Amino acid sequence: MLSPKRTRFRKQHRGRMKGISYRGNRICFGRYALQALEPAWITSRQIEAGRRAMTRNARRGGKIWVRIFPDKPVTVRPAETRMGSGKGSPEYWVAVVKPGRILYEISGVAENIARRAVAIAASKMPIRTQFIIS
Amino acid sequence: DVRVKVILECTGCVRKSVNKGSRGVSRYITQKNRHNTPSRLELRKFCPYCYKHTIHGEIK
Amino acid sequence: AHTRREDRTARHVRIRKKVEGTPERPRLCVFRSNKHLYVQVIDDTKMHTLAAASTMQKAISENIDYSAGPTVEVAQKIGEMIAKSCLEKGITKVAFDRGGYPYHGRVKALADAAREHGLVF
Amino acid sequence: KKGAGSTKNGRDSKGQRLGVKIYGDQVAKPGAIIIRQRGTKFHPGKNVGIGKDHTIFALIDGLVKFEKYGPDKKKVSVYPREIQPENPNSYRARKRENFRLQREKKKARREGYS
Amino acid sequence: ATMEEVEAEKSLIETNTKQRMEKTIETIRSNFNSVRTNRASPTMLDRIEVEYYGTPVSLKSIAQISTPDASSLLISPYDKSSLKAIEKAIVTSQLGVSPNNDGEVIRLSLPPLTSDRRKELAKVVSKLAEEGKVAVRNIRRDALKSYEKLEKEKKLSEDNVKDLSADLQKLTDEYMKKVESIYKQKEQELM
RNA sequence: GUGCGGGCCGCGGUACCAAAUCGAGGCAAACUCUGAAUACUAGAUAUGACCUCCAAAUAACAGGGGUCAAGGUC
RNA sequence: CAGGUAGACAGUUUCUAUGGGGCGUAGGCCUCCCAAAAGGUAACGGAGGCGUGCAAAGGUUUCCUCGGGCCGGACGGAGAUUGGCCCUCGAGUGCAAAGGCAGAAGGGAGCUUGACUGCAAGACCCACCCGUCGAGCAGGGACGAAAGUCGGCCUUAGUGAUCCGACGGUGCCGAGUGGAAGGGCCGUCGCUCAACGGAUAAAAGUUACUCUAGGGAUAACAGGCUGAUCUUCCCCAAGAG
RNA sequence: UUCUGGUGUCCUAGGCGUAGAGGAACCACACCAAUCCAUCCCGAACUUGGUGGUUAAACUCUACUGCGGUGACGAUACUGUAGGGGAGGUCCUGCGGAAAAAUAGCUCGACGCCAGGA
Ligand SMILES: [Mg+2]
Ligand SMILES: [Mg+2]
Ligand SMILES: [Mg+2]
Ligand SMILES: [Mg+2]
Ligand SMILES: [Mg+2]
Ligand SMILES: [Mg+2]
Ligand SMILES: [Mg+2]
Ligand SMILES: [Mg+2]
Ligand SMILES: [Mg+2]
Ligand SMILES: [Mg+2]
Ligand SMILES: [Mg+2]
Ligand SMILES: [Mg+2]
Ligand SMILES: [Mg+2]
Ligand SMILES: [Mg+2]
Ligand SMILES: [Mg+2]
Ligand SMILES: [Mg+2]
Ligand SMILES: [Mg+2]
Ligand SMILES: [Mg+2]
Ligand SMILES: [Mg+2]
Ligand SMILES: [Mg+2]
Ligand SMILES: [Zn+2]
Repeated sequence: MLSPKRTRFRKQHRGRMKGISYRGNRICFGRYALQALEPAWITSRQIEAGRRAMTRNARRGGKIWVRIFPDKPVTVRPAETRMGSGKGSPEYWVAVVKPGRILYEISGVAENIARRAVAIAASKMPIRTQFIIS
Repeated sequence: DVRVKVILECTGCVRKSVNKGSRGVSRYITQKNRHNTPSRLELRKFCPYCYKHTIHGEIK
Repeated sequence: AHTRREDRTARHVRIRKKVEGTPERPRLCVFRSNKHLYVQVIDDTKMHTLAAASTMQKAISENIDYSAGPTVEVAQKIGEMIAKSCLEKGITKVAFDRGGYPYHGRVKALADAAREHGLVF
Repeated sequence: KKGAGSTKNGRDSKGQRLGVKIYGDQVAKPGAIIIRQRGTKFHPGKNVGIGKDHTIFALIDGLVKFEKYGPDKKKVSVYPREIQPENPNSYRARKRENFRLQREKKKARREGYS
Repeated sequence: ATMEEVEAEKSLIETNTKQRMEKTIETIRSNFNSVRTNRASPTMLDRIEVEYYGTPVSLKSIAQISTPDASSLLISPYDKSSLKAIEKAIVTSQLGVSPNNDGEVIRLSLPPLTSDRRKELAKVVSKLAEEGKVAVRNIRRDALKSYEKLEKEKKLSEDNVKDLSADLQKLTDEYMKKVESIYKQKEQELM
């Protein structure tokens, strides 16, 4: 589970996932990538599964890069408590993802191995994605 | 009660003055610490009755 | 580190943010070099110099004669001629800018000699 | 059912009504307050004073002006204005006098009817 | 009773439990292994010592322990003079086995499982599980008192105690299932 | 990538250990080298409608007179 | 007559907010965010602080610049003290935060008490009561050669209305008159009245033996909304087999 | 009208760095002395009074775009307003307004007053 070992503040607002990323949608590292197409939240557990599913498949020298880090808390109140009485404590961490933001990068393998492994990790995500060439 | 408010009385004013100008005594009030200033606190301040600045000293 | 010329300019700006030349009380500033004195009288609102008195003037260069640098006696002459040059213009009040240098010394003699007659400062 | 738990928060001070009171190209009387601020976000310029709380106040009657006090700072000044009046031919002047005329003529018809 | 106080009072009391629960589950497992239900014995012969030139020394240092079969054991003594000393210690230890000799080595033969033994032995297995459950219930019994002691001292609320107490039972009940799980696998060993 | 100190095998050598910096690349209500649209404040400009008509009784929208409606402060 | 002394007896009090009430937590003031580019703006919303301190850490005049990194040098080492170089506001400003301040509002030195008296045009703020800035005038003064500056502190929390009382002063009144008692006036002091716009100088609990007036504005049962949770399926397939 | 020095205002803040120029005058440094004055020690600085050696350092002038500073048009994001999709997250259209960033490009200041010199 990726998360900061330190934060200036332990709690933040929900936010607002409007627009599309015009910055983190270039393939600098790696040859083939995974590009998103919908705005949604992405947790550390999801990235952990997508990494292992992508890494466990590409045995032969498959190098991986994760272009996303959560750096956002998510609070949940204690179970079966009434409203009010403050804000709940953080439980897990979330990554804000918009259409265009690249999820992963792959190198050192063929395109057939990429489409076969990239598709498996996309099955783990909560959104629709696409395969990119560069 | 380390800090305390101190009362300053004019040295030169007299009680029950029979003058025509003005009758009374000048008296200010200020802050003053005891440990940082164990001595008295005398200062040359204005006196409306004496028509000049005079040394106002601690009454107590 | 800082040199004499740099520290001099700093001492002149800290003074200038208080004194200000006006039509009613112009600004009298002094500049002493290693071999000459120099004086100006300025109305800062108009950015114009009304009067001046230098060591290089003919009416006084023939009179005084210094070998190394201008002495206290020289400053007494500069304060005298500038005063007569001010009263003819029709001004008496003035603000004294000491040019960043200390008041003690030749600067005092220039002010006193100029304050000795005519001017009010 | 289960319970709840209080917080260690809840404190906040009310708005102290800071900010600009008079803007540029607007009249300002002597002693009138232009800015109520904490620090010198704006410095004092010409024909203007400064207070204990860095409160900038005018000294004469004129219009406010904002300048830059160096590369990356700003100040305030109050220069005198002109004395140009309005012509009687303005849409505002003709309309203003129209009320005064109709108000008197309608009055004249009130007592002048019977 | 601020939230920072509830977390601290929860952290102090709870860690004393978990650190105490692990001690019980560790020692309870040792109580099962001491029953010695004739499965395999590389361990039984370890605690028996023997005399070798005026030195009490364990059997492990004097000879090797090899298990050619689950219901037997072979001892290969390097010294024939030390062979008889091994036979003395096993009998004086009163383990419940009749050692034999073939002139070179010592062979044990664990007896079979009888019906009378299985029932009397099964009573011991259940008895140890009872001693494990009461050990947990004493910890539930000790933890809830401390929450009540904080309540009487007006450092917690009635609302906080009912939440911690109800949440503390969930912790202990998890450790309870470890007691039956160790008991289930053991009851299979009786057959 | 460079690898400060050292751990590693070591009188000083080397794969592996991270105190800074470089390049590439991200995030932030309580970060900002920058920075809108609206809003706010003030000022300036401008024929609201109808009737009767100066003239012609076309046009132009052109004057005068009259009537009505409409905004705020204390 | 006075002192002490049994709820034996009497008359009464025993706050409110609250995603029902209670147990808890909180109650006033200051700073940032939420607050949506004027101002203002709620929640048991997120972060922290105040109930002071200084006789200089005030006023005035005047001279200076911190901090970091590298290098050199006995004890001395990463780091005391000292010299120099480089970047330049990254320090510091009694304390929380924001904003501001670099020849400075920061850091020293000399003299000093304006940490004044009597005022005050005109403004900001705004239910009310409060609160804030302030040119300028007289008086008598400090610093400075002078021009000029000073009506406490770089700014914003460090605080409490009224009634009553107390101390000092006073050219006021003085129950027939003269005095006096007493009172007024001016200057100031006295409440963690913190439940902080303070119901009294003075006040806690219990009721299942109970009662009245009301409320679906407000809980428990059920219905309904929601679907965290629960139940029942589907997608990917690392592996077991 | 120019050169030197002094002194300002405006300003896109006009500086760093590199390469040149300047000593007649002007500015500056260097050298010597010390009780008007000064050093929490020190004539370095500050102050008097002297010798004139030097443009070495500073400062002034001339050039540049290597850092630095400055910075678009256009397009897009965003947004007012009238509407329309999607379970929702959120998206689209018409009219009007319109960036930041980057790049091109600009930038080694502009204008006054006094004295002296030509
Ligand atoms: Mg606020
Ligand atoms: Mg009773
Ligand atoms: Mg009693
Ligand atoms: Mg009654
Ligand atoms: Mg209540
Ligand atoms: Mg707004
Ligand atoms: Mg606002
Ligand atoms: Mg609130
Ligand atoms: Mg700082
Ligand atoms: Mg200072
Ligand atoms: Mg009487
Ligand atoms: Mg008075
Ligand atoms: Mg209240
Ligand atoms: Mg009963
Ligand atoms: Mg009964
Ligand atoms: Mg209802
Ligand atoms: Mg129920
Ligand atoms: Mg219900
Ligand atoms: Mg454009
Ligand atoms: Mg730009
Ligand atoms: Zn007196």
